Amino acid sequence: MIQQESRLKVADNTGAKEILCIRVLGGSSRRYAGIGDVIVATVKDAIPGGNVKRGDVVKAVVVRTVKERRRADGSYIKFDENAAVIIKNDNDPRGTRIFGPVGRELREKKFMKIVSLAPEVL
Amino acid sequence: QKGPKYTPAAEKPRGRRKTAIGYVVSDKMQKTIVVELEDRKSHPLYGKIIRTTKKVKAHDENGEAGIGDRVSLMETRPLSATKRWRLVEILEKA
Amino acid sequence: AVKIKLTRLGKIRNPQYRIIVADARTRRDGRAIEVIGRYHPKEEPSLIQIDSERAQYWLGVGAQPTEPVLALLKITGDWQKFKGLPGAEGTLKVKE
Amino acid sequence: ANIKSQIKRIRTNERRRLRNQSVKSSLRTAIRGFREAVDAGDKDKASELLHATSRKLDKAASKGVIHPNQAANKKSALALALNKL
RNA sequence: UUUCGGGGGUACUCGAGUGGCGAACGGGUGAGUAACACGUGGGUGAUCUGCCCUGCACUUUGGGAUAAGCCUGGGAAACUGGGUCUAAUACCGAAUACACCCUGCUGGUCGCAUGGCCUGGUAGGGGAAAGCUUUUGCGGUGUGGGAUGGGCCCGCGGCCUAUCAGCUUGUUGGUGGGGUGAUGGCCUACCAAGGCGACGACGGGUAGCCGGCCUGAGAGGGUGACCGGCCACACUGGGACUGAGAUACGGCCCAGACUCCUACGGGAGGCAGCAGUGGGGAAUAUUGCACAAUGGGCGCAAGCCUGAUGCAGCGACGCCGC
Ligand SMILES: [Mg+2]
Ligand SMILES: [Mg+2]
Ligand SMILES: [Mg+2]
Ligand SMILES: [Mg+2]
Ligand SMILES: [Mg+2]
Ligand SMILES: [Mg+2]
Ligand SMILES: [Mg+2]
Ligand SMILES: [Mg+2]
Ligand SMILES: [Mg+2]
Ligand SMILES: [Mg+2]
Ligand SMILES: [Mg+2]
Ligand SMILES: [Mg+2]
Ligand SMILES: [Mg+2]
Ligand SMILES: [Mg+2]
Ligand SMILES: [Mg+2]
Ligand SMILES: [Mg+2]
Ligand SMILES: [Mg+2]
Ligand SMILES: [Mg+2]
Ligand SMILES: [Mg+2]
Ligand SMILES: [Mg+2]
Ligand SMILES: [Mg+2]
Ligand SMILES: [Mg+2]
Ligand SMILES: [Mg+2]
Ligand SMILES: [Mg+2]
Ligand SMILES: [Mg+2]
Ligand SMILES: [Mg+2]
Ligand SMILES: [Mg+2]
Ligand SMILES: [Mg+2]
Ligand SMILES: [Mg+2]
Ligand SMILES: [Mg+2]
Ligand SMILES: [Mg+2]
Ligand SMILES: [Mg+2]
Ligand SMILES: [Mg+2]
Ligand SMILES: [Mg+2]
Ligand SMILES: [Mg+2]
Ligand SMILES: [Mg+2]
Ligand SMILES: [Mg+2]
Ligand SMILES: [Mg+2]
Ligand SMILES: [Mg+2]
Ligand SMILES: [Mg+2]
Ligand SMILES: [Mg+2]
Ligand SMILES: [Mg+2]
Ligand SMILES: [Mg+2]
Ligand SMILES: [Mg+2]
Ligand SMILES: [Mg+2]
Ligand SMILES: [Mg+2]
Ligand SMILES: [Mg+2]
Ligand SMILES: [Mg+2]
Ligand SMILES: [Mg+2]
Ligand SMILES: [Mg+2]
Ligand SMILES: [Mg+2]
Ligand SMILES: [Mg+2]
Ligand SMILES: [Mg+2]
Ligand SMILES: [Mg+2]
Ligand SMILES: [Mg+2]
Ligand SMILES: [Mg+2]
Ligand SMILES: [Mg+2]
Repeated sequence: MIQQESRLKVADNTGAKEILCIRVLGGSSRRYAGIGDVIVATVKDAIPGGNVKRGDVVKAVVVRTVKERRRADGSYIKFDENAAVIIKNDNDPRGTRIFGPVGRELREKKFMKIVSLAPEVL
Repeated sequence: QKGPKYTPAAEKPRGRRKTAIGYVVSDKMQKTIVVELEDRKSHPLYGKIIRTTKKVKAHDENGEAGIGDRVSLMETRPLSATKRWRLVEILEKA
Repeated sequence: AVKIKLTRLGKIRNPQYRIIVADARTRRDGRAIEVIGRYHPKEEPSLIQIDSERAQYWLGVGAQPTEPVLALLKITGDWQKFKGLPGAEGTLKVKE
Repeated sequence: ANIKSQIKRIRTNERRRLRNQSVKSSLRTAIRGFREAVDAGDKDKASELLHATSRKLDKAASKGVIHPNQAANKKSALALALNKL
């Protein structure tokens, strides 16, 4: 559940704190974004010594969503804040260390570095 | 080779704590007075004599000191912040 | 427990040692109460000098020397005078 | 914690901490009892409780957990408070 | 003894485990700090102090348990739990103390004021030990005497800047309580309103201080290489236990950033110690040998440890000789 003008947390150490969603990707009239969906987001504020400055247009993948998302066993996900991970063209993060947990859907979505490096997978 | 329980440390009398005389200028508290001391020194570089004064506040138990009097002072244990003195005696009253 | 120390001074290729009465736990070159003798073995005879009166006073009041200090002041004769078993013997060899 | 001696003294300090905390808490409870008694305003029971507190403080001070002069100062204050009240 | 798988005593010896001692010693750096932080000068009638030496009492008695070991579980790992069981200079009572530590009543000296000293006198209450070795013998509890070590308060001193004029509310002062080894807004409550301020307060920038070094006849100016006396810190910020003694560097706990291991269930770190590597730079050394001498720790000694220290290797960088 990430839409246009959606206001998100950053779970990276790239130097950015807060991002605004730009579009949700995946197809024509793409409407919602779920865990493991690559999107495009813009940086609203950042660490002064951060790698990325505010105003950049950067591709991102959402990892922490407030809305329930079911799994194959009926497992529904309610997190506490909408967060995304800054990603580059090579399907890799821009940061080196991650805040907070992650969902299993990233593993099936081939994103291996994030799921491996996260402190715990849930 | 036995005996009782006396193996002490060393003695020490009580000696000198620095004495001074100055003028009291403010008595608007009770039981405390501020005293200005007069000090004369030759300047280390110029050598010319310079007159400088400092204000030090002491302790009195009755508030018997009025404005514009001179008294003698002795050093003591700290009693509060920024006061470390007591009053000796009032020799003159104005 | 004040002990008789040997304080290091000077530079590298010649060690220095000062027979100083001071507290034990301090630094090797730490605070010095009184200087009574100096020790330096680099020279050929390695002449040794101790102030007998102050050394005797410190031994009486209770300064405990280390074994090398005890041996050196025995060479000087301070230990012999203090204990009184042989007497006071002077055998130290003077510079040529 | 990298030396065997260091970790051994860590364990020793832990067990000393437990023992001394127990002793200190016991003395604190005795002082609390005295304070409650003097707040209530008793005389005789306060007297025997003062004797017990003085005993326990003196043993603690001779055992080194608390300084003898501080124990004496506390106990003298106890006696003075009893005298005034 | 033996079947060479090993089975018994020995204390010469000893892995690991209890119990002490050291560990706050010795070495390092100058980020913060304009402060009793530094030097000098005294101080304590207001403190304490293990190991050292030395004049002077005693060291009676009873009880229980645990590590270790054995069995077992989790788990790659660190590490832990459950059950059985053992001794001590490990642990706790009780017997003396009458010379100490407290409270109430009565003298002389000193003044520097409470009051101190003359252990003043007085009535009541309270207070500790552990033994080993048979040999140059060391231990346990207390303080009339000395010394070291500390902690605290102060006269005085020492950068620039009003293009920094008001600052402060436990702030200031008194009383009563707690507090600490010691007095104290060190902390609390109640009373009053002021203290510090143009003989530069509060603000802003810089910086460890001093004996010293260079220059200058001197005054003065510059400066803090080495050594040495203190100060402050140990990746950043805090907090506390232990102990006669803590900013506790290689002690503890927590929060951060970085790094590392994993069998993904979780753990380990702090070279500004001696060497060495990466980066910055103009650039600054060798992953060297020893306790021979001396200081330091342990032990009755023998003896053990000590990048403290002695030495060696590199570099015309400097005072000096060839
Ligand atoms: Mg004695
Ligand atoms: Mg004595
Ligand atoms: Mg030292
Ligand atoms: Mg010779
Ligand atoms: Mg020896
Ligand atoms: Mg308790
Ligand atoms: Mg409590
Ligand atoms: Mg103690
Ligand atoms: Mg007291
Ligand atoms: Mg009182
Ligand atoms: Mg053994
Ligand atoms: Mg010790
Ligand atoms: Mg230590
Ligand atoms: Mg240390
Ligand atoms: Mg250095
Ligand atoms: Mg350095
Ligand atoms: Mg500094
Ligand atoms: Mg300042
Ligand atoms: Mg000690
Ligand atoms: Mg007994
Ligand atoms: Mg057992
Ligand atoms: Mg038995
Ligand atoms: Mg008993
Ligand atoms: Mg008895
Ligand atoms: Mg009696
Ligand atoms: Mg008598
Ligand atoms: Mg015993
Ligand atoms: Mg012994
Ligand atoms: Mg002074
Ligand atoms: Mg000064
Ligand atoms: Mg008070
Ligand atoms: Mg008082
Ligand atoms: Mg105070
Ligand atoms: Mg109060
Ligand atoms: Mg000078
Ligand atoms: Mg000149
Ligand atoms: Mg000049
Ligand atoms: Mg200077
Ligand atoms: Mg030095
Ligand atoms: Mg000093
Ligand atoms: Mg720190
Ligand atoms: Mg700090
Ligand atoms: Mg610390
Ligand atoms: Mg260290
Ligand atoms: Mg270290
Ligand atoms: Mg470090
Ligand atoms: Mg080093
Ligand atoms: Mg470089
Ligand atoms: Mg060079
Ligand atoms: Mg040695
Ligand atoms: Mg022998
Ligand atoms: Mg060894
Ligand atoms: Mg060795
Ligand atoms: Mg060398
Ligand atoms: Mg060159
Ligand atoms: Mg060359
Ligand atoms: Mg030459």
